[PDB]
Amino acid sequence: HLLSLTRRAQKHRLRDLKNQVKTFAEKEEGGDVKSVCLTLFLLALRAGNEHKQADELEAMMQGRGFGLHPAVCLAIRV
DNA sequence: CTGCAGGGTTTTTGTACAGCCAGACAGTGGAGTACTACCACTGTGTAAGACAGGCCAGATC
Repeated sequence: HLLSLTRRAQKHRLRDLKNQVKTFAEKEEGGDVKSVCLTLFLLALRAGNEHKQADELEAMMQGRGFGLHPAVCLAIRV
């Protein structure tokens, strides 16, 4: 039941998946694992995501937050 | 049918080579950090009813 096992079982559960992903990256996008695996979530979730899919996906390195400028906080408070 | 027992199945759980990045450690000098205490003072308490005395007005002989 895929809830809490460690790395070295999912390893061979998805060896073929990651080999195919690397093959596709080498064929079409050069082989950048990060850019492929970050975008994999977009369409797989977006078939049926509520709205939080987009938030947690844009929660990437960009943005970012550290928090709002103190002026915006002051405006919220007053 | 039950019970246990060699081994199978596939799957885990971990140790194994071996190279290498990410963040903690020490420190510093002090800053600005961030979190606490101290200080007087607030709000929600919120209306009729019982009893004693004085007196007056209407009924009676």
